[PDB]
Amino acid sequence: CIAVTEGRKQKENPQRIYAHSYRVQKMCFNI
Amino acid sequence: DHFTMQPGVNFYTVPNLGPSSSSADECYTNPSFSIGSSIYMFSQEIRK
Amino acid sequence: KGEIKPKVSLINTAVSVSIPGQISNLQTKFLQKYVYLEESITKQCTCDKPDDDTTDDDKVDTTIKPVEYYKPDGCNKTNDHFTMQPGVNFYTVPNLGPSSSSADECYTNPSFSIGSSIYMFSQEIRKTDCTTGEILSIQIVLGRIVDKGQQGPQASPLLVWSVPNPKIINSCAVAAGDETGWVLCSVTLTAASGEPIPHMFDGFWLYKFEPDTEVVAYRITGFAYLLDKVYDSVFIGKGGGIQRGNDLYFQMFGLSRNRQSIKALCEHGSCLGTGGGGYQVLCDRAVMSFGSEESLISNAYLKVNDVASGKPTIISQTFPPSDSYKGSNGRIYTIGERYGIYLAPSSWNRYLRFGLTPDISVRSTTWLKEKDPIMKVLTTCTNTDKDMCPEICNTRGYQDIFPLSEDSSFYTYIGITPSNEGTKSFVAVKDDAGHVASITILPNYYSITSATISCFMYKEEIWCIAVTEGRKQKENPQRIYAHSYRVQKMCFNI
Amino acid sequence: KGEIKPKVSLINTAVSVSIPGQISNLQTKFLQKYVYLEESITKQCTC
Ligand SMILES: *[C@@H]1O[C@H](CO)[C@@H](O)[C@H](O)[C@H]1NC(C)=O
Ligand code: NA
Ligand code: NA
Ligand code: NA
Repeated sequence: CIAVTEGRKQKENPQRIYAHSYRVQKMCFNI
Repeated sequence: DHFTMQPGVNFYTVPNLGPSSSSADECYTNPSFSIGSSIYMFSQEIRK
Repeated sequence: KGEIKPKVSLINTAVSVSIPGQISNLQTKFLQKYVYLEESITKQCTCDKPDDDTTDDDKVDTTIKPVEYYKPDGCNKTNDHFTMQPGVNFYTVPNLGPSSSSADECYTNPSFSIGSSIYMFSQEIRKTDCTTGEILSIQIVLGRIVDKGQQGPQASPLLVWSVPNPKIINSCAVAAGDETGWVLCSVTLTAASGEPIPHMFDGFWLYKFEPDTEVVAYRITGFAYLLDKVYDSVFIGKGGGIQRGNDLYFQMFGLSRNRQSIKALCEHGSCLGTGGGGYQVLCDRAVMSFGSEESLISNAYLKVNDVASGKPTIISQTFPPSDSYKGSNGRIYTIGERYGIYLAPSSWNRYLRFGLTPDISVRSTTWLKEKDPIMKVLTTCTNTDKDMCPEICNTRGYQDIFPLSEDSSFYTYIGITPSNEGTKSFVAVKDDAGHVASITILPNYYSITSATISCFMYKEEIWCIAVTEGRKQKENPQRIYAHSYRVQKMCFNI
Repeated sequence: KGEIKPKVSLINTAVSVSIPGQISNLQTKFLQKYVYLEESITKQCTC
């Protein structure tokens, strides 16, 4: 999955747009 | 059995999705992002 | 302007950075699989990344990372000596910055800095003579260190820029942080005719460079800076500077006016000769400029505050004459959680001047007791190396060191020795016990006059790149060259 | 002639020289490793 966000890296920086990627994993727990 | 899906541990970066600028009086706002079969569309507004 | 240029920049970035990284990753995986196959073959036949998490996830390129000092683990239990020694080879690092074949032009005063994954480079082009020649241009390069198919690391320039109004600039330097480069330049007072008044002070200029963006210029003058002493002229140390947090740190030197008593630092070993207190008088006069006690040449820490806000300000701290010799070019280093300063030799002491401070303060700086790098070129001084006799002389040269340990007990440097024709140069590593491991370098080249070293982590080892200035042949004009070497650890047992 | 031309020259150098050398070095290393693998197979799984 890819996520697009707004934000500022530093407190006094102007707003910008960033993008990051992550993986969703199947799991099978046993209780 | 409990079938579950969980988020992965790393949050990688995707550099250069769209062009940016170093000006300090411009704000990039209101992105619109969509992914198709093989292509992606991205939209942004610059406001002063 | 709208279509061709951004796409050309994208093509340059993709062919110079991305594809080499992809191929290097493929090769690394191939070798790993081969090793695994060999191990399985030997074993069977008869007769996921939490450490990389929050570490390399935010990095665009993972070729290099900041240095991580070697540890004596394993070496310790048997009586043993743990030592670091230089690699045998000194590979070229071609096209670090653009060059020219003009014979009237000299490339001088290089400034080199390495960030997290980017590098910043600066050079001056002066007509005719290197020292007192008109500044034709000042060129800045921002790039990345990448792994091509060659043995050593390589450099890929990403942005080349020319400083506006080069004539009115006294001197300046560069610093590198993650995805960011900074250039601090000092200007002089120009008035009346357009020709600048040499060796004056009129403020600073600060330039910020980021990848695939436009350079940002800030003017620091008037009430935006507060130096602790009245400086007639201000120069920025060619070594460079560093960024910590929202603040930058540089070294400066220049003419400063004072009215107090002067007792210049006088450390030397059994000079004898005349003596009788005349050495103290010579030491006091050396730091003076043109004899008058009013004006001295002073060294100073320089601090730039709130760079992210958009209104940077500058403060400074001046070294007293009792704790220093005459001002010269310097460099600021971050070692571990503490910082260091290297001061080049100008005047009679020609030993190495390195100091360690935890908070970048004048009153909390302690100097190393090591003499290993001794400048023997570009000096008019006549005192012997064994004992440094106070004398009035000028030395113009730059050879810095890179600490390889938290307390700077290990370090690497480059030594240059004058000869009948040109100079002879070697690269050396200095350990705790007092031993030097040396390898001669650049045999073909005629002469080398300076060297600056910066080290990093590359392929699970410490690699260093040295930027020197010199002449390949006797009649060629002076140019600047970059080469790479590795530092390898050893556990010798006696 | 201030920006575009040097970048074009750099791209030409990158595509004509560096990348072919990297790919050739990869192939050379791969062939050497295959030779070593065959030698070790013959030496060890001979039985
Ligand atoms: C300790 O050093 C001595 C010589 O100084 C050497 O002969 C001896 O082998 C060393 N100890 C070991 C077990 O390495
Ligand atoms: Na394999
Ligand atoms: Na193989
Ligand atoms: Na193979």
